Amino acid sequence: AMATSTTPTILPALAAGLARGNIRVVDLTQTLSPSFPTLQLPSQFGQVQPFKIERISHYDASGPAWYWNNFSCGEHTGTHFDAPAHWITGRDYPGNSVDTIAPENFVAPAVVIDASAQVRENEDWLLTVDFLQAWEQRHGRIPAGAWVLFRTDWSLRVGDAAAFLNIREDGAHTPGPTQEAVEWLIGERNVHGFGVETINTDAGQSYAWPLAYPCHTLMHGANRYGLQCLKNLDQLPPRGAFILAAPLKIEGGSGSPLRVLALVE
Amino acid sequence: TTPTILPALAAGLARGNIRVVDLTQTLSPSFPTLQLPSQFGQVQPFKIERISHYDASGPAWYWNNFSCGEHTGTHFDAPAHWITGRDYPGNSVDTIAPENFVAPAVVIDASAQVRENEDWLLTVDFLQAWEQRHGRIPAGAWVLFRTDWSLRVGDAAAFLNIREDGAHTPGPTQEAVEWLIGERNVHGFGVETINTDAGQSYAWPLAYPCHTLMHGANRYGLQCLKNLDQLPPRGAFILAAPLKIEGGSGSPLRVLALVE
Ligand SMILES: [Mn+2]
Ligand SMILES: [Mn+2]
Repeated sequence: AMATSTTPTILPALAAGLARGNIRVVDLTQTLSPSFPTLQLPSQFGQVQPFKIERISHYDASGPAWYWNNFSCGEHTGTHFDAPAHWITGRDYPGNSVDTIAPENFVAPAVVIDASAQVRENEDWLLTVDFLQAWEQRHGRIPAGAWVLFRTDWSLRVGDAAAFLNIREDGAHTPGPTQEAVEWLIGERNVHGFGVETINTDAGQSYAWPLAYPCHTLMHGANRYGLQCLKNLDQLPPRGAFILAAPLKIEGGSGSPLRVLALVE
Repeated sequence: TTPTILPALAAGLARGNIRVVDLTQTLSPSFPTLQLPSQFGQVQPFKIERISHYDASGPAWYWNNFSCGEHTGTHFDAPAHWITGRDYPGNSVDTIAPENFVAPAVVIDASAQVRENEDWLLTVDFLQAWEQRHGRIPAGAWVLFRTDWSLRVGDAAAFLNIREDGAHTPGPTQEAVEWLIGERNVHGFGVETINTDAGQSYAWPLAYPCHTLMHGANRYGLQCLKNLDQLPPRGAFILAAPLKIEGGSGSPLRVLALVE
């Protein structure tokens, strides 16, 4: 529902659409809580803090008319955003941290790739170029400047931290893209970024590939972005959704937790 | 079926017809921290520590840990934050209907007045005069109070502006708050200061009318905004989604504004 000029303004129409219910708002964010799975690296590396929250007052002696908390966590805690500075191949880009990235990049279209049935039968399942090209045969070309949201239904494991991280003696076993798929998405489709439901955009076992963690290496290496621990991807269409993903303005931040929202029309 | 608005929005952003404005202050240890009388619980200042920096602690990556409060820097005030809004359903940042995280805004410029009086008060007459000039304030819209107070951010003492008789920062009167809520049905109130209420309103017989009445009416607040000088009087669209902190009374957030 828009105006009657050849090239009108969109924001009035947008506001009215959201109010009417023509455009819905979907929450793709997990809840920040002390029970949320915390990533653990081998002991030789520095570790991220888990989410901790402590009450300051609760309408009581400490604060008779108000209630509020202090909290602590890591940049890469829960539903969060990966800036290019996070990886060594993206260290030297000008606007590569969450406080310097051009604000325009915090809003973008998205496509959703559903592989939940495949991951249900293989926790190490790999997203391939062949699979992506078959997707386009059904839903059309992946548009340049769009998020690629990898739906795996992995978010349903959030109640079980052991199941969510899914770690064995040889590391984490989680699904992810092949190097060729990452190269194709960047070079042939010029995507905005890569979004997952897991605690890693890369496949867990890709630490041992010739080029370790290809998604982190190549996406950040090409000044692109990442999203992690997304949920409710099953409520999104294959294409047409619009993502609101603005990270905290942390000085020199390599990433931050954020409230990821999807607009659906 | 066939969408019409969202493709136009994406296209407009890509072509440059629609601009994105960052209304957010940078989170850093040097940013002014809210301070209360010593008998009350205090909010933690923003601190940050490196985990690794492409070194032995993490050969190919860089990342930090950090700690702060829900009410640090540019942040979002939820109705559960105040005792009058504690009983509303969906009153915390994890339970508020997500539809409330996007809303239009009006921008009321009082920079000229505040520059001559640090304790300047937003009154009903000023708002009604504003409407005669820029139209009626629409229901469900943010009321963004421009004071250019954000320019004081480099000086913590000047930003908080506390003297022996409390803080001296601009804000609305009780009548103004009641009017905006009861007669216009606004979405919430947003300011460039660390307080949506006037600093001296702590001593008013009805202390902190904005916090008390706005949250008491299941409405919201934004603190420590900036770049309000780049927004039109009306027509701006605000993106303000708070962190999904479990039972959170608020959170820091990235506040954006779409302008065309
Ligand atoms: Mn991350
Ligand atoms: Mn606050």
